[PDB]
Amino acid sequence: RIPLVGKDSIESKDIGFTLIHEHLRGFSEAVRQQWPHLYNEDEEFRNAVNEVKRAMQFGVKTIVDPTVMGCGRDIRFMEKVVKATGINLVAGTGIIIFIDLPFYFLNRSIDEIADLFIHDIKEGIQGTLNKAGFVKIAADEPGITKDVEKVIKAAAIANKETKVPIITHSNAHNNTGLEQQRILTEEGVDPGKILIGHLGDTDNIDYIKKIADKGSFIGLDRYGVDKRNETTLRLIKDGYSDKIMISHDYCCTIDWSITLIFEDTIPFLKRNGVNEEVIATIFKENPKKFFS
Amino acid sequence: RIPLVGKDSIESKDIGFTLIHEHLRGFSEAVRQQWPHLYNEDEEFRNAVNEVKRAMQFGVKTIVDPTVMGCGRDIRFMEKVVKATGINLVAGTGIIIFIDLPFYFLNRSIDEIADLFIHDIKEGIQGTLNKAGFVKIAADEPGITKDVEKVIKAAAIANKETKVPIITHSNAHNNTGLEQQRILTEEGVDPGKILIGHLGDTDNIDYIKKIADKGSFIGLDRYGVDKRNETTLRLIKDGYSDKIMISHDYCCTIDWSITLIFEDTIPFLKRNGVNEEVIATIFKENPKKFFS
Ligand SMILES: [Co+2]
Ligand SMILES: [Co+2]
Ligand SMILES: [Fe+3]
Ligand SMILES: [Fe+3]
Repeated sequence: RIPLVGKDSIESKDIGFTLIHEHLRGFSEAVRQQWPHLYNEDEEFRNAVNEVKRAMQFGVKTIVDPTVMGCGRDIRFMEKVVKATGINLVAGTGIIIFIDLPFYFLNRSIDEIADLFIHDIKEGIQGTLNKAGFVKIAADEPGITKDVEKVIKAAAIANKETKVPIITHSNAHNNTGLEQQRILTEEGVDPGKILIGHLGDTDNIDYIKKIADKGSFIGLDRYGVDKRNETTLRLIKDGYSDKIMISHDYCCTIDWSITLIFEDTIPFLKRNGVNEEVIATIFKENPKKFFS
Repeated sequence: RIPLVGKDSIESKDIGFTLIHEHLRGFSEAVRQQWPHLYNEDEEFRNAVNEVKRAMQFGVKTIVDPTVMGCGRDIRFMEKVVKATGINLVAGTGIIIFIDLPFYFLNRSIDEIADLFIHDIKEGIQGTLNKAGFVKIAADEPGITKDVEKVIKAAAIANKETKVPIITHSNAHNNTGLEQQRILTEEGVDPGKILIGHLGDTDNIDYIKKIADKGSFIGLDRYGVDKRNETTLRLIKDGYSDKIMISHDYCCTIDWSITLIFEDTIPFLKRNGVNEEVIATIFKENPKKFFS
């Protein structure tokens, strides 16, 4: 019941070891359209294929790629990467903005925004039959602006209609993650269908625990570390493994490796007493629940 | 010495009757990339061809199209319109933003922004040999923000290196047009190489005259009218014809006709005592000077 790029859909129970937040490529759509001389698609493709192959060599079965509007989602690029690797790849829909929406959205309703996400979930992405399996939204240093709130409310409509989960970008040093969770739950989204991202950027463990205690997954998803690993280990030590999702990604708005989790983070956890049942919770059971 | 889409360049003295600010098409790059189902390129092409043909039937020889980053500039679409009509079309470079730049520009210098404009002027647009003949920039209700100022300063660098003129979008109800003119002239741009646009939206004639008196062209370029025609006529009556540029465009950020000037504005002017020497000043001599 999870759509996959270039493949038939799969049951959530079969997702296996999952990297929940990794971008194959990211760019600003208007800059790439206007100044293509700044970009090399062939290098981007080779890098993405190599990274996915490296992840598969460490046992990754599924990658969730939350590149959406604002970060250059390209479903045809994603399909080429799948053809070259055989990875299960989950694409999403959504909008990443920090202040205002593009000019297109002037005088358009929240429902019209939600209809875009629902189109991608139910019909397909960018004129293909590859469907979106989650909604991605953001807020950062400017906080919850008028347009940021519109996108959050549209994500809630899409989740209520289609049941796909919601992944967020937040700024770990303000309350944007807590606000995203509150607005979405007030609109009727199940808290366990939300992943509040980019929380590994803060050592304020009480803030992180507050979000998890309210029922949502917490994205310790900036790996690339000790303070992050310390915070991660402390959160694990304190019993929060069933809310933790771990990734590297580095933010797609930035126009390190996808296996640094295997070379740095997981070893560090293991040598500090984290057993293999916790690793399986974080990388298999938590994504299965999120997508269930 | 003016580059033309799909043609050899022309001397500025041969530009003839010119429409200084008309968009063949406009859209938000990220929305079109992400949701192509919202758009019909074949309808857009038919509309653009018909509009250009209608303009040519009224004697227009050259159209300046200030669609740039933020409004969906597409040099290959423009070339198809030229092939279908034979119009002289001047394309530009630049960036239209009201608050912040796309994520690409985080931690990038003004010089790097200017290098993009200079690339389009000296090398070509979007991988073609069609070159940009002017720079287009904007500011609106948020005023001169940090990123808006960066783009203005980059435009000044591009003009100083290449001598192409600068067209602006401004908000007629604040001082953004006056501020654009001041910042550009402080950076060494000749005032007569600047067109401050969207001033037809205000009846504050003293503000408009202040900009013209400082040496820049004033864009009475929102046609589509009486109050605009009244303001235009009053400005003509007061001796400002040699600073007036007239167009319709309607702003490209809006994702009426290009001949409404011939069906409404020019007739109205003529029947109110405006002779044919003024019409020639506004539509032939002023563009020739601007591009000289
Ligand atoms: Co992010
Ligand atoms: Co405008
Ligand atoms: Fe990300
Ligand atoms: Fe315009």
